[PDB]
Amino acid sequence: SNAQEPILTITHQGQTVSATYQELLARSDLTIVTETPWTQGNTEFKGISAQALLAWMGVKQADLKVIALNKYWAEIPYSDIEKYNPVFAIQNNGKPMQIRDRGPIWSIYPLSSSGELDNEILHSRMVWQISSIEIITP
Ligand SMILES: Nc1nc2ncc([C@H](O)[C@H](O)CO)nc2c(=O)[nH]1
Repeated sequence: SNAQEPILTITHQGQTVSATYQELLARSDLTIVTETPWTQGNTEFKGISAQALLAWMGVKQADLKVIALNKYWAEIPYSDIEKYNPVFAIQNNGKPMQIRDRGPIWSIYPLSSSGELDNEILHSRMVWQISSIEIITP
């Protein structure tokens, strides 16, 4: 693959848009440094924040339905977007993520800085190998 191949589809109001790594990196507004239940120590995760992705799509309040390559899925509620602003990470310590290393996109919450490292609800919303995001409006 390469930085210009599509890796994500976003659906909003019955319309689908595709995005490449190159595109997502150009819109990457947030780095989260955090521990996770599946990694050692602190990791730096850079990508497009949930708030930034909604702004791009022309929405302020919405939930996100996130689906992974392996079919796992989880909905990120607006309340989490407001309170935690999780990042759709495309880099792990500054480099792209191979599918075999939870890539190409992984939703990451600021567990360390929010004191939520043991919060299983937030863990369940940290979806690796993301392939699609659907914006769910009220
Ligand atoms: N793609 C993908 N992402 C995941 N993210 C988090 C967790 C955690 O185990 C959750 O706590 C499970 O609900 N599981 C998964 C998973 O299986 N698949």
